[PDB]
Amino acid sequence: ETFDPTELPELLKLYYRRLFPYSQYYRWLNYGGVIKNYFQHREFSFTLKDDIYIRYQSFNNQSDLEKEMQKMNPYKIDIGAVYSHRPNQHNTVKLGAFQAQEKELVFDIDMTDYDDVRRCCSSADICPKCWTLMTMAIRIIDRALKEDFGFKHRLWVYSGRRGVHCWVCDESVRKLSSAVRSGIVEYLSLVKGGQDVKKKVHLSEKIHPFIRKSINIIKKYFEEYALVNQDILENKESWDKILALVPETIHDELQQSFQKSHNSLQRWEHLKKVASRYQNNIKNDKYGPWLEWEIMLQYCFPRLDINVSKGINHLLKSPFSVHPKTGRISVPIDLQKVDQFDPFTVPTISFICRELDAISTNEEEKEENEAESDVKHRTRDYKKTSLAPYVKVFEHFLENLDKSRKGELLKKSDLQKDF
Amino acid sequence: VLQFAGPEPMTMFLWTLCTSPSVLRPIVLSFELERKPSKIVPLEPPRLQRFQCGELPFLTHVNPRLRLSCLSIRES
Amino acid sequence: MFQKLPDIREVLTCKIEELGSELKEHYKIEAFTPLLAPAQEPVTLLGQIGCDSNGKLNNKSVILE
Amino acid sequence: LPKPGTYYLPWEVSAGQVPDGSTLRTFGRLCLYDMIQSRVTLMAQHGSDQHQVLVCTKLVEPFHAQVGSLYIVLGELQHQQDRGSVVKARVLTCVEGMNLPLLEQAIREQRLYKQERGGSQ
Amino acid sequence: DQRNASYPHCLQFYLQPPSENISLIEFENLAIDRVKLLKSVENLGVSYVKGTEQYQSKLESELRKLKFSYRENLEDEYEPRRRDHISHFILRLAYCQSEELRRWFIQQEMDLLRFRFSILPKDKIQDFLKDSQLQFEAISDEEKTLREQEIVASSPSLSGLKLGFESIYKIPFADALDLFRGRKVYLEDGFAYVPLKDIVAIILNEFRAKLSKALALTARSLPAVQSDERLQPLLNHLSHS
Amino acid sequence: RCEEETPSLLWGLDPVFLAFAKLYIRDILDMKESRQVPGVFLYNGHPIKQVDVLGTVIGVRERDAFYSYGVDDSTGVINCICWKKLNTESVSAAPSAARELSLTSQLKKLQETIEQKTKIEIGDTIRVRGSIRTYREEREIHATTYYKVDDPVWNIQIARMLELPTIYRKVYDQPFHSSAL
Repeated sequence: ETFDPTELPELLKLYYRRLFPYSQYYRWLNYGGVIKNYFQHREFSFTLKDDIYIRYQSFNNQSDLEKEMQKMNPYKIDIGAVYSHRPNQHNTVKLGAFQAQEKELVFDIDMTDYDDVRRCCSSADICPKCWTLMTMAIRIIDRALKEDFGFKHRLWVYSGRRGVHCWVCDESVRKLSSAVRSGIVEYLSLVKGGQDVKKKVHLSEKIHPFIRKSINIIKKYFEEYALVNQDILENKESWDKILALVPETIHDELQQSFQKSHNSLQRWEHLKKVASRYQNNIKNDKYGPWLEWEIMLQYCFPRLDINVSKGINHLLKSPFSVHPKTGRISVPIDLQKVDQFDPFTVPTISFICRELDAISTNEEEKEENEAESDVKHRTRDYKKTSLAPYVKVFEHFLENLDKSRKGELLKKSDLQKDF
Repeated sequence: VLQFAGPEPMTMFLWTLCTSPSVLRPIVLSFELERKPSKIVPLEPPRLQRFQCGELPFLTHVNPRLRLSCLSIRES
Repeated sequence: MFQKLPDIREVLTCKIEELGSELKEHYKIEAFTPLLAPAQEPVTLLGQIGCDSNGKLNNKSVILE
Repeated sequence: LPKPGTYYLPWEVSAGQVPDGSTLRTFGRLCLYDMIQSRVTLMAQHGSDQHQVLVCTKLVEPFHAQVGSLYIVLGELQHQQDRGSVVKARVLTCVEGMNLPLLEQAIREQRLYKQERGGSQ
Repeated sequence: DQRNASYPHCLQFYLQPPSENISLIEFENLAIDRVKLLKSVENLGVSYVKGTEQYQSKLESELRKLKFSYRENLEDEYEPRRRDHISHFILRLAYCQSEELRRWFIQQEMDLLRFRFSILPKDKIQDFLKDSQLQFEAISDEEKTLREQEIVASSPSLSGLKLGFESIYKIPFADALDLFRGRKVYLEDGFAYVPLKDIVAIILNEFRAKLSKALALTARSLPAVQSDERLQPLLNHLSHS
Repeated sequence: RCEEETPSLLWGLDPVFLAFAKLYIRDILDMKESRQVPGVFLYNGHPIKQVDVLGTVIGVRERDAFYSYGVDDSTGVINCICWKKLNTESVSAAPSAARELSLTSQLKKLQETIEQKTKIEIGDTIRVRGSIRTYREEREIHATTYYKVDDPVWNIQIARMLELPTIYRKVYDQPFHSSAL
């Protein structure tokens, strides 16, 4: 169905009144109350109707937050860092004593960093062929953050249109300074260079284990995504632009081989054979012995933004928001079934509102004479709609966080040797 | 002679002094009523003016002002 | 050849306080009323005898500090 | 806008007669300044007994601390698990030579007038 | 033997503050000498490339001229070490106003400590590490052979199966930032495995930077009490000389 | 019975109308606005038009045209807008005679004294005089004159706190004016 933006306010009001998961939100944003005044210092920033931007917002408890969202009905919601004072009273403190302290490490990935590599879509469009890029990016980043670094709790959130966010919400991660975050981002980058540079990957003779494992992960998806669907060797211009990253001494040979070749698979095999033959004649040459791996890295590796993670007072879109243009929901992504995740199947606000209307109509004859509180009504409303599995995933992540907190408390008690 | 209200470096200095917070200060005043007790002439009826607070002028009955005379002025 | 007023003030205060505490402990007194606190009942005060003028002490110009 | 800072005598704050989160303004004499943790301890002598007030000064540094001088602290009271109660100072001004009995008399007069005015409702 | 106990090593972490009484003239001279040494170190670092021979020779000449402690002699090194200690503390007091000054001071101090560490003998390195509060952990030979290929592939200044006759250290990933930044160390489940030379150099530099930053932040709360009529012209002149 | 307000024609007869009333900040926030004329409030029948407050600054906010302050009087917190006076057409100094040069130097000294007197930060003590206004469902004082009180011993605030109840009892808690007896 085609979304009509003129119907947005009513669906937004109904969604913020009945379906938004305030309880799970407050459970996540409080972290068990181990530290006094943690949620009271979290900074929000809403965008009202007709492009009104207000930041430095904070709330006292769950009920106040519910009332504020119900009254204002914001189009966008963002989460900031924890400060040393209540953000809404930031002028009652001597200047220089109001600084950000803690914020969960975040990541950002977007389509707009692949417009020069992909050809299936145009500009800012997505098709089931190009989502394999985000699948590979998710797998690479998750494996790196789980094995190389050792970050336990991770949340992957569909941005709504074209991207996926990563909320790393461990205990020691939140206290990291900006320098360590910049170091991490620099450690997790290979595609480096400006627009004017054609070859953006340079691999040395010695291969780092991280790069080797990323390459091993890429190889399982490269064939079907590139040669079959993308068809990056179909026309003259395709292999012409591919030829910009190969040694200059084999341009004519590769062109003749590609003219002899018929399909993309044959051209790829010919390129592999040519590179293997040339690797035996490499003697102090600019081009490394890994042309094929360099091409794969340039055409498949994810590109992160350093500005989003370097700052400690940055803002990002919160989970369970509403995209003002398409009208989807920033639904959490399950890692165990990342292959089956279909972006076009994400429920829209209009569809879930229609489902809520049908549920109410059924309840007019199925659930009658019940004087339940509004909390239970909203719980049933979001349980019976299409949003149930996503809140289930959120609950599983919250359970993991609670188990980690309980284990840390038990370890602290063991250290104190008091029970 | 300066008439700030009512029907040159020296002038500028006096004008600046007469409006600065160095003059408009709390004081302790020992005053004497200007109209001597012997004098007798009660003939004043209330007037009518047009104070305007909220961009909405209104009319009120106002009493004549109190006239005093100074005898001593001290700070505080 | 180096003196500062807070040091002298501290020395004088320490001397007065120590001597007053010893006297109170010996004489079994309950409490010392502050100098500036007015009351209608007899009170016990502690202080140092001084003169308000630069001249010699007399029975009409004694101030308790 | 922050909550107003009502007056409270030190022997009322130290006796736990103030609920959590209330904004209070008290007074006392400085004794210590632990620069490592930014903590200040004040006592006020009532009769023959000494009561203590702890003030966390993380929002007023840098600071010039004089030992033995009266201070007035305005902030919010917070109850802690082991450190008892600590006042998070917002404004900490130095006053020396204040006539304390006059201040207490004024405080009691203000409280009495407030009670009298509230007695008609 | 208070003399050698106070200053046993040329290298220091500047933990103990001085406790003796000195005249004003020596105070001013020490401050000026150390600020000149810092500026000379910065200029030498910018002009040349760190390392080489001319750079280190000029740095040694500059250190010798300003009667400071750079070498290791068994006789009469109390005075240079004492001057270095007192001058560094005075400069720390004078350089704790703004972020830019703190960053510049930390940079220069790190460079000077790196040079002084680079000119030290091996057993002296071990003794200096023991003297300070740092304690390191060395992995066993079984672990070393269990992860040889990954360490050699990372190549932290190791080429051609040079893992033998080396001790691999295990450190948290938040302390190896210099090597961790540009893929020069092998990371596994939150720990970094570093050979001896890189671990001592980089980890000592990073720990010194963190400690100096924390202590300068602590000393920032002090000058609110520096209302002394003396030392005020000196501090003002040195702030924006 | 709903107490009918005093007629708008007899308001000027009250002496309190033209005088800067000393009131608690809690009272300032609690008085009921008069229906006859907005901007003029009532307290026990007294038509109050201007106020006078003294307190501790707890927050400073600055815009392009006005300042903002929060005055705390140990009873409540209210805002105090302080407008910015435009310094257009500044007086040009000239190398006149010696007496005129001394006059210009004294004028510069007075200007510096005024600028020092009007400088306010967090934690100081401020005295604000002006008229009450309502803006976006918020009650605030549009200051006419204001300056920083130099109070190093806490005598002025003690005197104010001791004096306010007496003035309340003897003036404000009284029935009304005398309009044709």
